[PDB]
Amino acid sequence: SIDYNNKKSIIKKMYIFRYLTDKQCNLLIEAFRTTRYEEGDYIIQEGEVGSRFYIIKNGEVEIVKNKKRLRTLGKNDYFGERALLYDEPRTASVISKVNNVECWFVDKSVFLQIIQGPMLAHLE
Repeated sequence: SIDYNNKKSIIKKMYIFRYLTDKQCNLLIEAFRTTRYEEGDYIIQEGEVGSRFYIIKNGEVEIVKNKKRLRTLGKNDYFGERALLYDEPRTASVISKVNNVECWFVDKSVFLQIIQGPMLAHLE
């Protein structure tokens, strides 16, 4: 309940999901799962092909390129959205800034199956 309503509230108001149907959105909310990181963990590694999208539940992360911090993201911020449409190398790294970081994430595998929904044929 609480975790569902939590990510529901965030997901539903996000720009990048504004075209989803309520049916799609519900599948999507249920598809997100929590993942935990400790201080200094690489959440995303620059140069790898991205396949996940992340929303910060607890904590902070930093976006890093060429060992330089580009910015800090905190609770309810999100990152990695291009991976949900494009198959391309990550342009930067994302590093867990503190212990006990928690993100909701979804893989493009799951997301695309959901976006595909309206293309699936009815019997009648």
